[PDB]
Amino acid sequence: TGDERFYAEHLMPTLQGLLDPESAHRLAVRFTSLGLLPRARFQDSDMLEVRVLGHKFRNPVGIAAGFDKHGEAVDGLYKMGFGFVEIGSVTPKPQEGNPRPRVFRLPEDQAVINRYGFNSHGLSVVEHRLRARQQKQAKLTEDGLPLGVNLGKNKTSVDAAEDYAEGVRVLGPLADYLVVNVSSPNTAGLRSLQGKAELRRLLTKVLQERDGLRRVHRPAVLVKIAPDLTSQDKEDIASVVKELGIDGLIVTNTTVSRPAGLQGALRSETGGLSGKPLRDLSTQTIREMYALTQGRVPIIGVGGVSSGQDALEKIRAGASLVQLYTALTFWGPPVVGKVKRELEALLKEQGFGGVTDAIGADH
Ligand SMILES: N#Cc1c(Oc2ccc(F)c(NC(=O)Cc3cccc(C(F)(F)F)c3)c2)ccc2nc(NC(=O)C3CC3)sc12
Ligand SMILES: Cc1cc2nc3c(=O)[nH]c(=O)nc-3n(C[C@H](O)[C@H](O)[C@H](O)COP(=O)(O)O)c2cc1C
Ligand SMILES: O=C(O)c1cc(=O)[nH]c(=O)[nH]1
Repeated sequence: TGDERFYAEHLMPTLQGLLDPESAHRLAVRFTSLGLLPRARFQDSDMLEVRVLGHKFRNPVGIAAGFDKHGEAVDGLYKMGFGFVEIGSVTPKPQEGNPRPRVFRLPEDQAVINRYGFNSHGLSVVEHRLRARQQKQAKLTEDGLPLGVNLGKNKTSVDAAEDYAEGVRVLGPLADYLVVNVSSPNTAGLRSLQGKAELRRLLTKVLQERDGLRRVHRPAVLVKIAPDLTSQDKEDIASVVKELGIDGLIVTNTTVSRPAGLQGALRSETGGLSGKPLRDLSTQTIREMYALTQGRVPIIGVGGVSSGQDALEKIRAGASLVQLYTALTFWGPPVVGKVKRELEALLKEQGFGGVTDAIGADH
């Protein structure tokens, strides 16, 4: 907590204090690619290991899509101590994304509103960049560090499906799992791909392009869903997942809600709210979706995580894996070691074989 406290109290406040929220994120990425980051002196205890989507996850804590959108800072993230990395979302053709401002700090509610709108260097590039490190990722994967690739759609793309397929084509080989981003609040009518008829059509075309690749190339296909769903929405996504045999789910993306009693002086700003106020929704949606999948669909639980307890709660409500992002903004890179550390604790304390032995215990 010594190094953790110092980042939380000083190094980060003075940074996020110094720069606008975006420039801060841009620097964090670049510093991570350059390797200007501290060495996490935490060897993962055999406990935290998890197997799912047919892979070995040394630890269940991973980075969420949106930090390394273009896949520049892959190694840095692993050294940070993440058990698995998820880059993206990536778009077929490269695009500016919405204009700045587009990242806002809510210091007071330990949260963040973002409306990036899928800024991406495009598949054509990110390919070259993953192809370049093709071989080290291989070793990293079979050593227990898998790489996920989050797929998106261009602003002015009429059929998202043709967009994604093109994603599964280009980056599916170099991926150990693909996320179908269907949950971004910051792109035109994207959330309408969570609809039964439009979701089934989408994932059928994605899997058609997927099940059209060399077996060794074949990545796990997952779907990222928003925390803001009707009682109906959830059920239909559950159905269409199982119905199609989708390898797993991510739960959740950012919320367009603004939970009553946000102190953030920027809470009115348009976009997806990450961090603390999302924690509850995310877990309630990870739970509800487990019951609906009958626990038979691997859920990666993301949203609000910044502690060992935070993570556990997701794991216990169906989370086969966990992810965090917004935390970093406030806790710095040391938050990764911190969650893992405080997890081992609240596992042993409640008497659990490892992590697998707590996956959906709340059920
Ligand atoms: N993680 C993180 C993170 C962050 O910290 C980083 C990130 C990568 C690094 F490599 C280091 N390295 C060091 O600290 C070590 C060091 C090296 C050289 C000099 C010094 C010193 F200056 F101390 F001398 C110290 C620190 C900073 C801003 C930031 N913004 C975020 N997200 C958002 O803004 C919103 C989008 C959500 S995450 C984030
Ligand atoms: C600035 C920012 C950019 C993001 N970009 C993406 C993205 O491109 N694709 C995606 O699937 N999720 C994106 N997310 C959502 C995160 O991956 C995650 O689902 C969400 O932030 C909740 O996790 P957290 O509260 O631990 O950050 C982004 C979040 C933030 C704050
Ligand atoms: O690109 C964005 O703005 C974005 C994408 C996504 O999936 N989630 C999010 O919160 N923002």
